[PDB]
Amino acid sequence: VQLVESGGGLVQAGGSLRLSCATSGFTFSDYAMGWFRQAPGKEREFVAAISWSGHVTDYADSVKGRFTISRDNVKNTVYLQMNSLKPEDTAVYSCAAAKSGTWWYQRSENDFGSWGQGTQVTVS
Amino acid sequence: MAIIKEFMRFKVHMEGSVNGHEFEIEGEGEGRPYEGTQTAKLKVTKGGPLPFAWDILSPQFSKAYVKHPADIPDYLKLSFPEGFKWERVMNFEDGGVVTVTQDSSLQDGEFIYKVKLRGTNFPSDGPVMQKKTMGWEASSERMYPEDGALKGEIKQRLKLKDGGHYDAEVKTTYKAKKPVQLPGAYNVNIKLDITSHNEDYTIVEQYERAEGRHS
Repeated sequence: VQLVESGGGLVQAGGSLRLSCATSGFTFSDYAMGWFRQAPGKEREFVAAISWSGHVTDYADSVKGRFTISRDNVKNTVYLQMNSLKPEDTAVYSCAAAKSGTWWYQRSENDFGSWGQGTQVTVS
Repeated sequence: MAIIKEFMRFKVHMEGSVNGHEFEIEGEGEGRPYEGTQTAKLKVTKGGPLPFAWDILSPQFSKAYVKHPADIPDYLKLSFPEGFKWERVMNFEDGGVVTVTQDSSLQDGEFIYKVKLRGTNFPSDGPVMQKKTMGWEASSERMYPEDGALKGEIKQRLKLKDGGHYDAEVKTTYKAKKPVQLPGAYNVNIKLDITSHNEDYTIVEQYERAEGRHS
């Protein structure tokens, strides 16, 4: 019910950021979590997702190898480590919890709910 | 304790994909949960014959059937009738990766297993896609509590028909759907064998024996 993203900022291409999302209001460790991003004028697109245990991860092709999604099921937090940042990574990044408690490689925006306000990532 | 009888049956459904080849498997099984022994019969209902080694699938068809000392809480037996869920990643030495998600419930007196599996990045000429495996060697799963769940780690070895071996690092997380006592760190010795199979492995019978001990 409550997701708060943080860690955004402005960096030159090739640098790194680490987005985090603090969660509250639900058993975090029972739900898969997803990071989406929305560029100016475009619609949200899938970035990454992680199952409840953290063992099953999924990435959009454009970020695979550069980004790493992870989670802490004690602190109830999601993370997106972003390395080798490129200008086209510039966007507002939002975290979401899967609606269904049975995620399996579902990338659609409609498979996720309770969106945070997002955090701005700008890459030059 | 009274809900898991000394003899229990189970049914299992698996939907999966390995290197793009999709398949479904339906199976029945039975065993003695408190003796830590079980058998299963599995049938490839879709996508058969499988173009990959059956072995990577066999460890995905049942931790309710683990013999536990009286002083080690049988966390996964206690989770019933609600049951538990588990997720697993196997990272093979040649880059292959298997991911598994599973739900275990109790219905009409039998265990119900729902499994989804994905295999990827298996070399085309590797032992998995070329069916060069001879089953698993006995394993010891290091179990320990963490994140409010029961985690397990194993270094597993597949026998190769050329006399060699194929290694994999396996990590699993099991979590009861209701509050139940978690154990301390311990080990589970596991032996898994294919006891019978037809020519093209569209019907396969498995046996597993599992026993918990201290460390």
